[PDB]
Amino acid sequence: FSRSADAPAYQQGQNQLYNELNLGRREEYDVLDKRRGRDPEVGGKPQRRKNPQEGLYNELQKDKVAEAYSEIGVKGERRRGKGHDGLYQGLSTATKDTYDALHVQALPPR
Repeated sequence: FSRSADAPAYQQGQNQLYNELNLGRREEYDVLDKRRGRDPEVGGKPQRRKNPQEGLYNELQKDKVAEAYSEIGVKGERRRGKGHDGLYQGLSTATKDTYDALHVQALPPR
């Protein structure tokens, strides 16, 4: 009861006076939050992008390779025959009412 067990030391440990309460920060804490950013916290900046969007103006579009001009088939491409039409094919005239006389004679090879 003379030494030890009876040592409350009303003062010890940097100070310890029922006060302290650590007034260090109590406010200024993570104010910069890992710093590095100084940004409005993506509050609203969609205008920022990292991809092409020149769909209408793709590849310095400048009518260098037809820009929707008769490019919806271009006569297409097929090969199956069956057609024969376009240029003034037949012209008759040889018959009708005989102009320069296309009759009055017949001699079949056989």
